[PDB]
Amino acid sequence: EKREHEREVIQKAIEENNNFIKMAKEKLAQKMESNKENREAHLAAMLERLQEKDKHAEEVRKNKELKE
Amino acid sequence: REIVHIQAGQCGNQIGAKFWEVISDEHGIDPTGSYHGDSDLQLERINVYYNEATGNKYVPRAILVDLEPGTMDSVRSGPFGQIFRPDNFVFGQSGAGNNWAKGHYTEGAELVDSVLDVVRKESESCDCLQGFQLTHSLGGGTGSGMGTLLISKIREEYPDRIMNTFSVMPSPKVSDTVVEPYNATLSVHQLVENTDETYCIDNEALYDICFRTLKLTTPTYGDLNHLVSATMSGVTTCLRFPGQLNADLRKLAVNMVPFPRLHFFMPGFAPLTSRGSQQYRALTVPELTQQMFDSKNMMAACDPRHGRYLTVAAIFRGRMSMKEVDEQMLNVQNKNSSYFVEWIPNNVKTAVCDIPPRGLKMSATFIGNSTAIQELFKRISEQFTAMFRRKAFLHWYTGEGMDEMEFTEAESNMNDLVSEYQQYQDA
Ligand SMILES: Nc1nc2c(ncn2[C@@H]2O[C@H](COP(=O)(O)OP(=O)(O)O)[C@@H](O)[C@H]2O)c(=O)[nH]1
Ligand SMILES: COc1ccc2c(c1)NC(=O)CN2c1nc(Cl)nc2ccc(F)cc12
Ligand SMILES: [Mg+2]
Repeated sequence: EKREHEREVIQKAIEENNNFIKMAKEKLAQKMESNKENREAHLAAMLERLQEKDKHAEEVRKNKELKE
Repeated sequence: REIVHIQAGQCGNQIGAKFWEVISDEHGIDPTGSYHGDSDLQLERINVYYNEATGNKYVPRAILVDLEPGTMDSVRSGPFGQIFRPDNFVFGQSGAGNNWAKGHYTEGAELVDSVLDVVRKESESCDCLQGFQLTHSLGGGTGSGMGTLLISKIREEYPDRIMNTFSVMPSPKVSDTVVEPYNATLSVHQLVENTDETYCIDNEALYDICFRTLKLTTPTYGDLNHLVSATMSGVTTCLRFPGQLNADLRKLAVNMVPFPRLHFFMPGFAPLTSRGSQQYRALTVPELTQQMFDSKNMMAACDPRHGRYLTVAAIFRGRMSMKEVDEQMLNVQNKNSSYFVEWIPNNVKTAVCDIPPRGLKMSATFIGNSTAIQELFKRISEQFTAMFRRKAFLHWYTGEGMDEMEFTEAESNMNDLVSEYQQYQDA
């Protein structure tokens, strides 16, 4: 019985050293992925409105051509 | 009847090494393994502790074990370091970091089989193997955690040989780290189950004896270990030398241990001496006898007047009258007969050996199975729960697999042990 216990304790220290490398590795990848989407989503929002600005400069120039 | 010696970790190897120096000098064996002595009394029982090598050299039957290469290299560099059979240096490299769990479950597990292999080679050489004696401390990690793991495994391979330890108790007065009470409670649980005989070498008592009685203002481990080698030579006298007794570990265990778990002995020594300085008046047999029973000479910080002596062995070394020994020993009993149990008749036994230890002309070594040793196990139980009630420092151990439960069991077994010693103090 005592040796059964002795190997269960070393199996736990391994189990937990491992679960800890695991959850770190995963916590990282989750963060790095949510960060690319967020930063991109933000850069996309900036462009979508910088370009909606270009569409309004078409509409404005096409109005002065409805002057002549 | 061969004995197999094992010393494990920082403390077990440092005192382990002094023991072999000390007794190598008493048996006239030198640092090369060559005998250069006067009396035949020195070689008649040399085989109990030494193996006889070709060229008629003597090699200690000693297995040296550490999770760290540090101390063990210092042994090999020490004065008698060359005497030790080099194959018997078994050691890892990671260390055990004063952590019982690393000694017992992770780091020690890796290394234990290689130790068990050198133990096996030595046992097989043996003609009639009495058993084993281990030197370790209970307060670090190697000697404490791995040490008891070895003791568990030896008892599985050799279930019917005697297991004897010299266990150094930790003390805030001489402490490396704050987890020593944790490490020692875990070990004491092991020791109650798996040894026949353990000598409780308290570092508290070694410290006070160094400070109060030897007047050493700032005692080193070398000062403590001088006391430890004196006691160790003492208690092993009647195993290494010829006398009327001619004892062995088993007879020792039969007569000293009335109840299997109460096998924790208080050693004591007289005269207390400090290294180097030799005083020149020999003692008188009455002096040895009063001093050796003196609490100031006990190597376990317990007051013998707070318990009862279950059994007692006393060993006298030097040229002296066995009449006066008989008389002086019969007199301390019948003067303080209250402190010996009535229900083990004639529980004090005495032996004499002609050869005194080096430096002294006459000496008395005391081995007491007193119920006052509970005071030691209470002291440590208090320091244990002082932290454990807040689960302090526990992570060092839960990190290596251990459960809180394992601590509750060890704590609980020790409080049981103290209750058991308390039962017989009233009987
Ligand atoms: N009497 C004595 N005690 C020691 C000595 N070395 C260490 N200790 C005690 O042992 C405890 C430390 O355990 P230690 O054996 O050094 O750790 P280990 O190397 O992992 O076994 C401390 O509480 C010290 O008081 C020594 O040389 N003499
Ligand atoms: C209390 O009753 C006994 C106590 C001890 C013993 C004993 C009976 N009888 C035995 O045969 C072994 N023996 C001893 N063993 C060892 Cl190793 N050292 C000793 C040193 C001094 C001494 F007085 C006895 C022993
Ligand atoms: Mg240390």
